[PDB]
Amino acid sequence: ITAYLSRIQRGGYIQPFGCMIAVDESSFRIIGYSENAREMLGIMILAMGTDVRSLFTSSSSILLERAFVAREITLLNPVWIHSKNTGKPFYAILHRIDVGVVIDLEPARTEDPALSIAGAVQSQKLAVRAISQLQALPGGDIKLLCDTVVESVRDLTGYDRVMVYKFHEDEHGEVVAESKRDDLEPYIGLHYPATDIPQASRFLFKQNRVRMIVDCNATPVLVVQDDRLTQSMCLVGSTLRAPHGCHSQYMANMGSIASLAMAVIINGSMRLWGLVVCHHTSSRCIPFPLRYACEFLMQAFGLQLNMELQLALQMSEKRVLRTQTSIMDLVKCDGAALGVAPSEVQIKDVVEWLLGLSTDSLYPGAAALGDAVCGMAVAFLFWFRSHTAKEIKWGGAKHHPEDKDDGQRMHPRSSFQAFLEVVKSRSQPWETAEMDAIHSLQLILRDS
Amino acid sequence: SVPEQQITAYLSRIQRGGYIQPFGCMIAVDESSFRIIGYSENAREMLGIMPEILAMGTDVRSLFTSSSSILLERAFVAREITLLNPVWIHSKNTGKPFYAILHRIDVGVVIDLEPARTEDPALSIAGAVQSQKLAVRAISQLQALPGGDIKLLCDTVVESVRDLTGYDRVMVYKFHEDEHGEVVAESKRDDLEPYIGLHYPATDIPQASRFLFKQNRVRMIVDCNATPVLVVQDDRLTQSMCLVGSTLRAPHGCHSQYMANMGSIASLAMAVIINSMRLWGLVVCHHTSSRCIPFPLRYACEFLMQAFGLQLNMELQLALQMSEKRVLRTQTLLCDMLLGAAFLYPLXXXXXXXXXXXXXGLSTDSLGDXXXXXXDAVCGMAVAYFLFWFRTAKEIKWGGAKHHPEDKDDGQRMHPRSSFQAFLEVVKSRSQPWETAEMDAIHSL
Ligand SMILES: *[C@H](C)[C@H]1/C(=C/c2[nH]c(/C=C3N=C(/C=C4\NC(=O)C(C=C)=C4C)C(C)=C\3CCC(=O)O)c(CCC(=O)O)c2C)NC(=O)[C@@H]1C
Ligand SMILES: *[C@H](C)[C@H]1/C(=C/c2[nH]c(/C=C3N=C(/C=C4\NC(=O)C(C=C)=C4C)C(C)=C\3CCC(=O)O)c(CCC(=O)O)c2C)NC(=O)[C@@H]1C
Repeated sequence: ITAYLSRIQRGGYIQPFGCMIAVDESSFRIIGYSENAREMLGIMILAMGTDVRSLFTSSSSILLERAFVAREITLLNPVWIHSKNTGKPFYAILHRIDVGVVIDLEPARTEDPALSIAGAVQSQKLAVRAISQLQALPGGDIKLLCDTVVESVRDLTGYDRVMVYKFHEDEHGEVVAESKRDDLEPYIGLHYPATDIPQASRFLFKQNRVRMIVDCNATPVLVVQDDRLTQSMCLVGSTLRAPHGCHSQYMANMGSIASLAMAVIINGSMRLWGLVVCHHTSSRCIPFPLRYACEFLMQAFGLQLNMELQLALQMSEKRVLRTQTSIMDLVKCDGAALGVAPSEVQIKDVVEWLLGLSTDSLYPGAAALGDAVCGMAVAFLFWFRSHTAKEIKWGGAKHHPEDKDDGQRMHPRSSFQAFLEVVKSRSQPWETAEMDAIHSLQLILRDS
Repeated sequence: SVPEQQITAYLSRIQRGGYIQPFGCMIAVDESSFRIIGYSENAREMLGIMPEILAMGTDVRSLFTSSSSILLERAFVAREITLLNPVWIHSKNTGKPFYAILHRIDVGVVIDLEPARTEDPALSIAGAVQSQKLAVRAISQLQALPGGDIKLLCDTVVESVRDLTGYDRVMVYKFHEDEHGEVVAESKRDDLEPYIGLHYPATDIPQASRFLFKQNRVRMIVDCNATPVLVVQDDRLTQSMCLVGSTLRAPHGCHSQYMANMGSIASLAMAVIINSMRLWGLVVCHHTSSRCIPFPLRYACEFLMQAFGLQLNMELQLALQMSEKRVLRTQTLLCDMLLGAAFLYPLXXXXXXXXXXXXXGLSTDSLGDXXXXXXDAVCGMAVAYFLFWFRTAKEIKWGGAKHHPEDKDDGQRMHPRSSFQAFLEVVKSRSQPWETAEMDAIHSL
C-alpha cells in the first residue's frame, strides 16, 4: 500500500563504512552478515551458523552474552568490542528485529580508550549545555529557536551546512532556517515538492529519529542472510542502512556527500513537524555518542517547539475571541465592508452581482480593479482579503498536489537550482472556523 | 514561591549540618592547591587507607590514580563543574571505582565519593551515554502523550520513575496555594497502601527545604535509620562547611524520624519547577527497604524532571487559556442572547434587606464571618453592584494532622509527628473559593 516502504525497511544493502552481523537470539548463531564483514574484521571462519562469540574476544563474548539476555539491549549500546584477528576496536550497536539480534559494528577512530571515553563525555556534556542554552530563549520566537538550534547543532556536529526543514500543510517542505558555511550558497527560503521525502521515510522517521549517511558515492554492501529466513531482514533500526538509490543520487546531485537527518516531533499521537538535515561538502562520520546526544537535543527541541506552537495557537484563538468583544483587528482579512477595500463603486457592483459564500480567487469583471481584492466572504457584511505571495522560490521542481509516490520510480531530478514561480492570483485560503465565526456573528447581527 | 531573605527556619543547620550519609565518602579540598581541608569519618575505611596517607592538609590527587587525578584537575578548572558530574575515579591502592560528584562552595570544593559497581572497561563508552539514554526513553514516554490532560502526565511520569529506579512507591506531591501539599498521583507497590488523595500540613516541608530544592533538584536518602557520619574539618575554618549541594548530606533529624514514622526508610525527592522560578511540587519516592541508586539514574531523572516541568507548565497555560476561552465565549453568548444565582428571578426579602445593610464587587466565603443567612444552603456569595450569586462543602482527607494558617516553621523544633493515620475533615463556613478569573469575569459583566 505504501510506496518505497518494503524497499527501505527490508532493503538488503548497508553502508560500507561499517559492517553488520545478524545473530540468532537463542543459539548465538550467525543468521546474517554483510560481505564487508570478513574484510573489516580482518578474518580474511565466518559462515551461516558460526558462533559470534568466536569472532570477538572472550570478554566481549561474555559481555554480548549478557547483552542478548538483557530485558533491554539498547541500554548496553555501544559495546566496545575487540576483534580476534585484527585487534582493532569496534562500537557495537545492538538491537532486536523479528528474526534475532542485529549487531552494527562501526569502526572506532580513536584506539586508546581514555581519549574515546573523554570524547564521549565531552559530547554528552555539550548536548546538555546546548539544551540548557536552548531553554533560556524567550517564548513566542520560533525563528530564534530554529536559528539557535541550527547554530548549536552545527557547532556540535561540525557539518558545513545545517538546516531546519519544515513540512507545510500540503506536505511540501521549506528550509525555514539554516546555518550554512559562509562560502556555500543559501538553501534557505527554498521550497521542495512533497515527493522529495516519501510518506514512508516520514513514518520511519517518526519511528527512527536519527539517520546518518557517511557517503552517497560510496558503493553499498549487500548483506547476505541465511536461506532459512522467510523474508529479507528488517534493517530499519540498523544505523548502517544504505540509503535508497533515488535518495543516493538525490544527495549526489544536491552536492551533499554526507547527510544527517533528525526528526522534529510534536503532537496533534505524534506528528512529524519537520526535520533538521545536515549536509557536508565531503564525507564524514560522527561517532555514536555524538549522534545520541544530538537525538536528545532534538528531543528537547521537539518538546519546546511543541509547547510554543500549542501556546501560540490557543493564545491566538483567545485573542480573536477577546477582540470580538477594535473591529479591524478581528480576523486576518485586510478588508472589511474601511480597511484594504475600494470605494462604494466596486461595492455597488459586487452587491449587484451577489443577488453562505466564500472564495479565495475572485466574477472576472471587478476582480481586475485591484490586486488586493481577491478573496471574498459573503453571508449584510462583505469581507475582502488580500492575495497571497505571488512568488514562490522552488528548488528545481514544483509540488503538484495530484502527484503521488510510486515504488517503481528510482531516479530523482537533475538539478535543485532555485527557480521562482508565480502562483495563480489567489487569496489566503479561508479557514473553516472563520466561516463558522461568520455564521455565529451573522446570527448575532440578525438578533440585534 | 517565597522570598529568599524571609526564610530563616532550619536553613543554617540544613545547609551546614556537619553530618553526611554513610553510603559514601566525602572530601572537601581547596581549589587552588589540592590539599584536604575536610573529610568524613568513614572516608579512610571505604578507600582502604586504614592503618598517614589521608589527613588534614594532604594532596587529594595522591589518593587516586593519575588518570583520575588529571580528570579532577581538569574538572576544577572547568567552565561549570556541575556539567562534569559524575567524574569517574579509581582509588590509589584498592583500585575501587567511585563516582565523584563535585560542588564548588564558599571556600574550597566538596567532593562526594559514591561506591560504584565494578564494570568492564568495554562498557565504559556505553556507560557514558547511559544518563541521556534513560532520560531519552523516559521523556519519549512523555512525547507520545496526548496534550491537554494533566493527570495522565503525572501518572505516566510517576510510572516512568517507578520503572526507572525501582522504589516500592513513587508519587507526585503538589504544593497548594496555602503552602500545604497533596499527593496527586502515585504508583504504589500492589502490596502497600495508597497515600493518594490525602493532604499534608505545610510544616511537613519547611520553607528552607522547598527553597533549597530549586538549586538542588535531586535528593537521595538511602536510609534514615543509618547512623550519620561526622565530617572533620580544619581548625582554621570559621564555620561549618556549606554542604548545601552535597549528595551525601545527611537529613535533619526531624525528617529522618519523619521518614521512620511514615515507613519510608528510603527516600528520593525530585523538585519540579515552572515559571525567578517557581516550585510547583516534588516527585518523591519511598522504599520499604534500603535503596541506593547510582548517580547516572538520578541525573536521568533530573532531565526527566526538567522535561516534566516544562511540559506541565505548557499544560497549565493551555488549561488557563481554555477556561478563560470558555467563560469569555459564554459571556459573549449570554450578552448577545439578552439583547444558585439571584438577579434583582431565582434559578428573599430578608436577604435583600441584609444586603442593603451590609453594602452600607464583593466576595464572601462565609456569611457568618450578614449572620442572618447562616440561620448552610447559602454558604458563600459574590455581590455585583445589583446582581447576586449564591454558592458549598467539600471534604478533605488529611494524613495525620490538619494544616492551620497559624502554622509556622520552628527552627528549634526537632521532633515530627508520631502517626500519619488518614483522617477525614469536612468543611463548612468556607464556601467554594472565588477564583481570580471568576471574580474578574463577574466584575467584567
Ligand atoms: C525517487 C525517484 C524520489 C525520492 C525518493 C526518496 N527520498 C528519500 C529521503 C529524503 N529525501 C529528502 C529530500 C531533501 N533533502 C534535502 O537536503 C532537502 C532540502 C534541503 C530535501 C527536501 C530527505 C531530507 C530525505 C531523508 C534523509 C535521510 O537521511 O534519510 C527516500 C528514503 C531513503 C532512505 O533509505 O531512507 C527516498 C526513497 N526523492 C525524490 O526527490 C524523488 C522524487
Ligand atoms: C521537624 C520538627 C519538622 C520537619 C522538618 C523537615 N522536613 C524536611 C524535608 C522534607 N519533608 C518532606 C515531607 C513529606 N515527605 C513525604 O513523603 C510526604 C508525603 C507523602 C511529605 C509531606 C519532604 C518531601 C521533604 C524533602 C525530602 C528530602 O530528602 O529532603 C526537612 C529538610 C531535610 C534535609 O534535607 O535536611 C526538615 C528539617 N518536617 C516535619 O513534618 C516536622 C514538623
